Amino acid sequence: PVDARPVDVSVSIFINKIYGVNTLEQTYKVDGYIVAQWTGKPRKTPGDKPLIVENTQIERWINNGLWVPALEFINVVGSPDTGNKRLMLFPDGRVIYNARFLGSFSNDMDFRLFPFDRQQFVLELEPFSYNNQQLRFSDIQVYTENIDNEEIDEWWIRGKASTHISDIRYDHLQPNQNEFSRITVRIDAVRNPSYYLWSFILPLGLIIAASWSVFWLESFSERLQTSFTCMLTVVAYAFYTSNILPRLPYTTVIDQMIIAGYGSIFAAILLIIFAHHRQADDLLIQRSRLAFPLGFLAIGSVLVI
Amino acid sequence: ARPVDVSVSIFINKIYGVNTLEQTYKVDGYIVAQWTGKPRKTPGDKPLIVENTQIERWINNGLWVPALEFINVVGSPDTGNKRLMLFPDGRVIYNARFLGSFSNDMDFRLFPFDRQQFVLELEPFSYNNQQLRFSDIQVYTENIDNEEIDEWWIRGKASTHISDIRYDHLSPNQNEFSRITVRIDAVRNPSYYLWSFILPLGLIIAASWSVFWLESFSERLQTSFTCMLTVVAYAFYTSNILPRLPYTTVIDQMIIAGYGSIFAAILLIIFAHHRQDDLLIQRSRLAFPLGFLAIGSVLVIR
Amino acid sequence: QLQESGGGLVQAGGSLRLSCAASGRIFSTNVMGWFRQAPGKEREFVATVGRIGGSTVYADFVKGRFTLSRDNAKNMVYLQMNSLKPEDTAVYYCGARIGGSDRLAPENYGYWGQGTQVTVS
Amino acid sequence: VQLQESGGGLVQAGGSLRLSCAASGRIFSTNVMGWFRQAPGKEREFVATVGRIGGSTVYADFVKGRFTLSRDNAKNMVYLQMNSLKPEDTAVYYCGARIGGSDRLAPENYGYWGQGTQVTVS
Amino acid sequence: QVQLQESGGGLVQAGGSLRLSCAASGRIFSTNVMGWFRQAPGKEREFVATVGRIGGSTVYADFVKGRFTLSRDNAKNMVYLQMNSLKPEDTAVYYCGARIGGSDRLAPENYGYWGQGTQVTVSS
Ligand code: NA
Repeated sequence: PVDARPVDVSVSIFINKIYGVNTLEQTYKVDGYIVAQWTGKPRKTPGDKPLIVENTQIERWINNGLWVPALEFINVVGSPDTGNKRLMLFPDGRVIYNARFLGSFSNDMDFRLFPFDRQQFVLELEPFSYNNQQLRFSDIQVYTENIDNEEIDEWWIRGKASTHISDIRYDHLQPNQNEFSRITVRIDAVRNPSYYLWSFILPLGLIIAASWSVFWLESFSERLQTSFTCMLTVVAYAFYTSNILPRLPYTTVIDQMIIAGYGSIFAAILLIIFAHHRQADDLLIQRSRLAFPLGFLAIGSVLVI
Repeated sequence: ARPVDVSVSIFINKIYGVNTLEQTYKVDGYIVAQWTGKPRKTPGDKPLIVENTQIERWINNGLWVPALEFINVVGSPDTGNKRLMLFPDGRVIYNARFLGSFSNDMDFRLFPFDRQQFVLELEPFSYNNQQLRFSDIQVYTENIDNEEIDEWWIRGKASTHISDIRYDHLSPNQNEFSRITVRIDAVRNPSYYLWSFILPLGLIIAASWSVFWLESFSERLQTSFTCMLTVVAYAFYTSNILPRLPYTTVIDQMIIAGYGSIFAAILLIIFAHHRQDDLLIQRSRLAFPLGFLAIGSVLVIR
Repeated sequence: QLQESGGGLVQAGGSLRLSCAASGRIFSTNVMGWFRQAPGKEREFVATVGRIGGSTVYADFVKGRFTLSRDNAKNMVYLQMNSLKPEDTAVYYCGARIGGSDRLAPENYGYWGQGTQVTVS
Repeated sequence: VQLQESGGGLVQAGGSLRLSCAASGRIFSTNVMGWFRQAPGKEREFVATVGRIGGSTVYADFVKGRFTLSRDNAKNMVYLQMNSLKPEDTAVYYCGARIGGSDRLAPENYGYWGQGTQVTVS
Repeated sequence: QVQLQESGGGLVQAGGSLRLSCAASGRIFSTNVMGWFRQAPGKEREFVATVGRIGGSTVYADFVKGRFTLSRDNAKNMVYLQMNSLKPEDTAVYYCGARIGGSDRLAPENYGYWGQGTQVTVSS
């Protein structure tokens, strides 16, 4: 008289916190609760009331034949740090599994537009051993943190949490037994560019702009020597930035500004020497005090395509 | 049936290891939980002590020992020694040593003069307040000899609260849980940051105003770059020591004001050299100092 | 600025619906909480929203008798108070959380309202 | 990058079709292509695309093992063998290319859509 | 900086009781650093009692055996040592010291600003 239909599992995910982004590894940490509910065969409980079984005691019930399927985080890195866990067994057959978890999760993250980047933090959940003929997800609900003021937070959550329930078919695996039910949660976020605009981009602009002042010096010697102090100032600034900003395998927006600075100061050095060593006149072409910042900003504009 | 009254005592040995970026901190302490069960027989009708691995054998045999969760603990806490004390009258005392990472909202915008509130939130993991309720909470903290050697200065005795958390996603009166909340108020020890960071920065920013006392447009403009370069050289000295934050602090704003002041002087110096030989505006040896302090006071309005 | 209303005199066992109008820079009603202060006693917490979605924090004396709700459209919160008893007589204030790390601490609230009196016989 | 769908047409309940999507332009591989559909009045919804790990494929919940995604990286094409059709499947089946992000199931992370192929089940 | 003055000791029969008091004055913001010591002629100055690291605890020498109690009055900057069930071996001059530094509440080395002391005599 068995029931061979798939077991419908309802899932709720409570996300406490997302943090600890690691840019090079493209990972992030998630702390929260996972709640899974399904209906089994009815049972007798003490006093015909719901029965609570915590932590180690859960293992005793699995040994007695209680079915408690393992649900794997597909995109977790290593074994997640599972805290308290609990089962609730109802007389009518309901079974609810609840667990606190902390894990590091991976996803495709693109930081090229840093510090103005947007990211999709994703949770992917799937049964470890049971295909969708035995265990299928029926619904997914996600509850996040109530935010007071976002100006203090590194990331700003734009929009409600998106969810999906799909099927994953594996070729490497009877017919119709190679398909697993998967839940996908997505939290869209946008970085807080404030800190990076005032402490990094703005001071770097004043530096590059300040380097354009070499054209206002009234001597070749003064123009060429001060340029070297400017160059030294961009290099000293590249260290300050690299020491704080995240490591990546590609350049960001700030990295390109720094390169633009190197190019500006190097270009000015070639112009200072050409003007002075092409003729014997020089001071008049050095009156490019306006032409240089425009050419930089001009190129600076076509870089934004 | 009435809920079990659980009395709680939390001893805090140490709070340290602040992670500014993650807004976390470590807490070493003991947690004591006492309630009254059914009477029982014990050896010599005296209290029975059960330690560590032996606890599991009583639970497997029916002894009720509810799991109390730290709501704001990051990851599983490091639990050391733990014991039960089972009295024949039914009383049960659970005692355990813990080291855990705990989180809460932390604002470092007034660094190095910031003030923080270290919190522990405790709640039963499975039993609602109709089944298990916290009847009282007491906190005991370290007796400080002298705080001059400490990173944080504790201010006031520990604050406590016992409230009820109502969850809307558990559907009668069975969706409220009892929560303990402990709060330790502390202020940052600013001595080091005052003398080795803020003070040298004021000297560097003030010394950049010396360019106005040079008697040559050549000297004034060239030396402005050595000053700009000094603020940069100081930037990675602060960046290498001050905490990593996703926002600017006080010191950071000073550093930015420094960049602007020096950059302003570059413009004024150039503006003076082509306006009319304007040694009168070059006598802005007081305007620049005054303008900076004015904008500086406004910066610290928070 | 905050303004309360909905107080008054009620018979032991009756109900009241306090209202708190919020005006100004307030992105969400989550920051708002209810307090009460009887003559001679200290201002004690009553209710505010919980950190995680779906949760609400209530003082231990509430015992399920009060219910905090919010109307983000009108930018407001309501305290539905039932089964009132003489012990609940006090001035009920509405506050706005201005930082800190303790939802239940009056010290972390500013912009208090004038308060609205609740009196139970 | 330009995509062109093909293979649509009319069929009765329980029939079969084989859709084809030809990619022309700068594409790193066919892994980035995914099938979507949009019936009149309904949103454009995900149908299928390759999985992150080799040998895996992501299918919408309504597929129920009926459709099968295949690819010819040489010819730079992906195929969708649709079997056991039903009236509910009538829609315009587009072909998108994942333009980034980590939600293969999200149309917002796709672009370079084609003109679409109409499929109708009676 | 500070100065310490003991008082409350005297002659008592074996089994009697005495209450010693120590008053501190100067640059001291807490009485937690104060500790009682005793030193009879013939032996070295040995530790008696002081406050524990965690609130609510107190450290006593092994020879106290629960007979002596250290109480506090942070408002009046005074500490008290209630000595009961006195034995003839408790005879000594009891000193009051303030902790200078280190990290050993039991070591007299870490204590300074000693006081004149109060003689405690116990006969049979
Ligand atoms: Na130089």
